[PDB]
Amino acid sequence: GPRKNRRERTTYSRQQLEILETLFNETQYPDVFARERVADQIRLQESRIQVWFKNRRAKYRLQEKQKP
Repeated sequence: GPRKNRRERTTYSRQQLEILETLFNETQYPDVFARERVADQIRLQESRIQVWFKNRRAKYRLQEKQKP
C-alpha cells in the first residue's frame, strides 16, 4: 500500500503514491528539483519526500510478479 515505513499524509490517500506515479512517471531524474517538487503535491518536506519516493518506485519490483 501507500507507505514505505508507517507514516503518511493520512489514513489512505493517493498523494503518497503521487510522489512516484508523478515523478517516476514524469522522468528518471531523481534530483532536488524532483523531490522538492512533489513535496508540494503531497505537502511534505523536500528531503523527506525522498524516503517516500521509494514507496511506489520500489513496488515496481513487487508488481513485476504480482500482476498477471
